[PDB]
Amino acid sequence: MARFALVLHAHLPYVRAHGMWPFGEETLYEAMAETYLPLIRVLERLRAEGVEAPFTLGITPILAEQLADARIKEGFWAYAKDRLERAQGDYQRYRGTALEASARHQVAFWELTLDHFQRLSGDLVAAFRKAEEGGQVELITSNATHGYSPLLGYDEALWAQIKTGVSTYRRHFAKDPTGFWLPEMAYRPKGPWKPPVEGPPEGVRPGVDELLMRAGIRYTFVDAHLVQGGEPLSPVESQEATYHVHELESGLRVLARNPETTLQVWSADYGYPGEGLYREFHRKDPLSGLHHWRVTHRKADLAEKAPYDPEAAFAKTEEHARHFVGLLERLAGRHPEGVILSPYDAELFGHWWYEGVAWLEAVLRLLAQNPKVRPVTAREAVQGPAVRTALPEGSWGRGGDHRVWLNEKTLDYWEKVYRAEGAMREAARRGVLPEGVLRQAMRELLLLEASDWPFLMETGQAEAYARERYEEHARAFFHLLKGASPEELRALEERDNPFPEADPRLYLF
Repeated sequence: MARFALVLHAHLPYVRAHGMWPFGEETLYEAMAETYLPLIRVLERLRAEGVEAPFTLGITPILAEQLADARIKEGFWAYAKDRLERAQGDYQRYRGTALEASARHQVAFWELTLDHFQRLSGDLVAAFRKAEEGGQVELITSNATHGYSPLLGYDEALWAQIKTGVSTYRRHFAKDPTGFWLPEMAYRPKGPWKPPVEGPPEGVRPGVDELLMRAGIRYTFVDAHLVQGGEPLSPVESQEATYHVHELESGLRVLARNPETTLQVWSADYGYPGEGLYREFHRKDPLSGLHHWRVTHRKADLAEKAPYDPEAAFAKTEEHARHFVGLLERLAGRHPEGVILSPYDAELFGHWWYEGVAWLEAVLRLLAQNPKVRPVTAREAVQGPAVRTALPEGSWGRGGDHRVWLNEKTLDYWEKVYRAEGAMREAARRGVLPEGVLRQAMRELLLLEASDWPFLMETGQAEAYARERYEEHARAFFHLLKGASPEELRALEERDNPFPEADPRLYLF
């Protein structure tokens, strides 16, 4: 019986109080409305209808901290209300036109969004907790602020990232996490280590999995090429190694990403999202900002996008659900006792691929009654026979290594990260600065360590923004240690408020 472990990793860097658009609080509001709330509704249905098709969901600590924030909750409420009004306005403008059906859908969507958000008391974290409680999903944690594990300069800093993540998970769910999502699936085994830039001490460092083990984590995930060598997914076939559960020397277990299921969904040439009926991500209404057009054709110009047909688009998800399950059955036939790990960035479903969440639900419903492929949580997925394996260093990023986050444009970044991590450690040992100052400084360090900054600069999704973002957290960090006034500290505490119980002791041992 082949095991299918669907793993969704929900994440977004800290945008609370740092602007709204392009990349700001609105980015978080969109995800809540298009990905998280719809996902919660799927979970509620499956529980209500007794459908047994569990999967795994990761919510990075920094994301959960924002979702549970009063300002974000109120901000989302205003966002949704405003969107509903924009939808109602579009329905009157487009009534009787080719965009009517799409306009009606928008109204219905936002009405449901406001009503659902209101019925959950605007607390998404609580709903996910409820779903896990029902057994419909397993929740896993990650690095506090999604720091790039392999490159953090100090073991105590990586420890702080990991431990703060476990603590946040406990705080929000009143349970301990056994599963852990490695940001960018970036891994580094035990062994000699030399800093990429000046700062950190060069010497033997424990493997990332060793710290995870010490933190109570029992399993994580890595990209396919870490267990089967060869080319990364930057055609990459799935060797038998990728279908086995792997146990490291530390005792930690790892599953490897299945290439086929990843490409079948993400591919720009044949991924499901490219289907012509699906809603076009890149075309927004000049006046309302809403999406009323469909992909139509992958090559098609924006001006050539045809009107969006909501009904036809969502109906199409059933077809792709069957197709996907067909692929799972072939993979299963090839490895009847293997484990198929299909890990994705959660925002892919709902935000990038609008109909993607309905697709997920369709897939789970089909898998609940599938004799060849059994949907399981990560914990169940890692049980049974395992291959003793040693993992080389790498990630699931372009090139299968660290080039995306470590490069020409990000040298200054890691430079400041290393300096800051060392200072944090020292400040923690000295213990002379006020408790509050140490906690906020720690917060600034964590925010600075977000891999999202170097990522957004290399990709070009928001280079100037990301650059200013890390420079400011760095600036705030050293200013706090060098000496800031009580009111300057409070302004930073209010602006950057994640981790109310951040523990500076973590930088010691």
